[PDB]
Amino acid sequence: AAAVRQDLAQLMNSSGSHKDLAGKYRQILEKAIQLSGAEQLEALKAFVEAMVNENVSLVISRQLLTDFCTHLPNLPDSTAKEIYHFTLEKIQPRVISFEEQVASIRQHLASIYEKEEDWRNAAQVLVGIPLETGQ
Amino acid sequence: KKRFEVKKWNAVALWAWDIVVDNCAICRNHIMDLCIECQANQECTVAWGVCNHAFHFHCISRWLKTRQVCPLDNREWEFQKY
Amino acid sequence: DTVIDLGISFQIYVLQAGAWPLTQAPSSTFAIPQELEKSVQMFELFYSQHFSGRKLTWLHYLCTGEVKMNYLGKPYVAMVTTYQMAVLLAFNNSETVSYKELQDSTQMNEKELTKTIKSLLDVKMINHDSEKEDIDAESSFSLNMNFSSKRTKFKITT
Ligand SMILES: [Zn+2]
Ligand SMILES: [Zn+2]
Ligand SMILES: [Zn+2]
Repeated sequence: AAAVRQDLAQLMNSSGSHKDLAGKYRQILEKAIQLSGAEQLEALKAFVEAMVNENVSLVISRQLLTDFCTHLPNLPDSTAKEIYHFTLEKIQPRVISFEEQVASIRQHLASIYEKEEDWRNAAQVLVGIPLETGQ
Repeated sequence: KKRFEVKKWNAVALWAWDIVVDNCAICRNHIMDLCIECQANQECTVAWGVCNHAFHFHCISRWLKTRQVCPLDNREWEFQKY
Repeated sequence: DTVIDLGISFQIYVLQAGAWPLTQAPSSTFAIPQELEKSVQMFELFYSQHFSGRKLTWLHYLCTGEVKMNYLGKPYVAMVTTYQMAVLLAFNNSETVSYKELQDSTQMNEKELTKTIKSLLDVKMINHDSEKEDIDAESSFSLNMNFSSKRTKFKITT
């Protein structure tokens, strides 16, 4: 009965001072990815919005961020492009912290753009990776 | 707001040109090319100055036999790095 | 046009890469602390808007800063390098941390991390209960707040 909203609110409102038992129900949550169509897209947008948030410490957000990035190519490309763009825009405020993440995301997005015979978009996406002006 | 906050941060950073050298000003070819002279008729390398301008070694050799100044900044040329 | 609150009193020394002997010779992968990321982003934007065609390489081993303790008995303010500040910031989760947590948070190299740990032990900021601080898997460091400072500056520089 819409308990997902209550769980999400409790999780972000949680202090999480322990952090030692988070692994169990984060691995449980990891396999809970397939939510059919638009529900999956909304859930992934909410997840990345909650993990982009400033209050989350930069010790576990990066690891699950790369794990979600590697889980992303399993999705169909049509929605994969949209979620890649959305997470690129959401990580845009904090790029210097997430450099591996943006690099991998842009590489995957450029690949899927190239497989669509769209060279301009793929080249522009690959350009956005900071290779000299990067930390 | 936190338990152990940060007040001040004295940062130190180094700035550098995004593209230092990409073409010899004399031959107009790329600095990794054959200086246009070795290209038409043949080791080609870079020769920097005290201004760090990085022309082709052969191109700056040909330029120096007529003019004593750097092509770009028009100052007295002194060799540095090779 | 939009209000910018860095949360940090920011002062920087931007130096020529070619002129200065300093360089990013070490392969340190030091992860930036999250509190002062806004400062570096704002200054990178300012430098891009001001000087075109340049890039910035922050020397994370030469920048220092002040961390203030005010609710732990008001023990004045400490001044430490960013390497010595990332570990203190990671100590915010709890009084005792492991080497794995520091490795995952600061993302520093083994040599730099061990140097920071040794310098902290010289300060006696953190300590080990036993003599197991050697190369192992536990590395159970802990706080030593009972050994409060005597001066206020506590300006370590060597
Ligand atoms: Zn030339
Ligand atoms: Zn030549
Ligand atoms: Zn010159």
